[PDB]
Amino acid sequence: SWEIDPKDLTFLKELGTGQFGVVKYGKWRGQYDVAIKMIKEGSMSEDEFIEEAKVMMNLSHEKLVQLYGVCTKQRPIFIITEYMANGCLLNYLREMRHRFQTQQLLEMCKDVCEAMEYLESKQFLHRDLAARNCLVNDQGVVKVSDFGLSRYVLDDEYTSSVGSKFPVRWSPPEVLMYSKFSSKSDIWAFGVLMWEIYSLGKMPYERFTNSETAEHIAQGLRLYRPHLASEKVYTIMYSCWHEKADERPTFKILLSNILDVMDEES
Ligand SMILES: Cc1c(NC(=O)c2cc3c(s2)CCCC3)cccc1-c1cn(C)c(=O)c(Nc2ccc([C@@H]3C(=O)N(C)CCN3C)cc2)n1
Repeated sequence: SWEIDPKDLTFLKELGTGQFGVVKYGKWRGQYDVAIKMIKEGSMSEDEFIEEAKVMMNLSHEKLVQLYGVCTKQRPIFIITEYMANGCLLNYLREMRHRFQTQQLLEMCKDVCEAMEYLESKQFLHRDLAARNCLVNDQGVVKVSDFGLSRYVLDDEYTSSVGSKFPVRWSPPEVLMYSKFSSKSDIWAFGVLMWEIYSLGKMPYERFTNSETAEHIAQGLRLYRPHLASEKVYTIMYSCWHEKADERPTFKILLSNILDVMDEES
């Protein structure tokens, strides 16, 4: 059930490169748009991923990027997914021509929060939630991408907490200090993602290094209010950054808060 025949794929366009190498746009059976991860040799724990892919095929939500299947008979292996025409959310936010209204920004947060609440309901962590790992479709709907795949990355610079590619600026103190990953580390990251959205893709803690960020957030320093965020919106993102993990909200609570602010500020 999980296995796509790669001969059914027509490759049409380069979409760029990620942690596992090249990603392409194409058609499945000459008709249906797909994206194809071509998994670079040595980049992935492949056997483990493949066993997990069986489970990930059951995860389905309108705001999650849909896994269609995998090609695992030949190397490089392929991950086939839903295609998102407007690319990654970070680059989308950075294009100032969009001149987003604040209601549109809050809708982007809601899109992500819905996906994350779904994943929360299935006891499934993202582990690398950030604007760079969200995608945007042709209707401007934001969807969460590459949830769970951090587990199969073989690159020590990505995996190590002091590595060059580790998401230090999206991580809570307990992740950076003790590697305590939980629903609440995703909550922290989501707060940072809200900040990214309202900051139109600025780097979190843009004047600090990763090392300086780690020490500052351990001392209780936080990100502060983006110009485009109302006090009510800022309260929601800030609530994700409680020092004590158990005092952070759930995604269900965040979703209710976002919906309330939509009713109050629209
Ligand atoms: C998800 C993705 C990545 N990222 C990854 O593969 C990984 C991230 C992580 C991994 S692997 C493991 C650990 C966790 C983090 C890289 C390149 C393209 C796409 C990608 C995928 N899909 C499913 C798309 O629909 C898509 N769309 C897209 C991309 C670019 C453009 C377009 C373009 O063609 N170029 C060349 C530049 C930007 N632009 C907007 C348009 C659509 N991109």
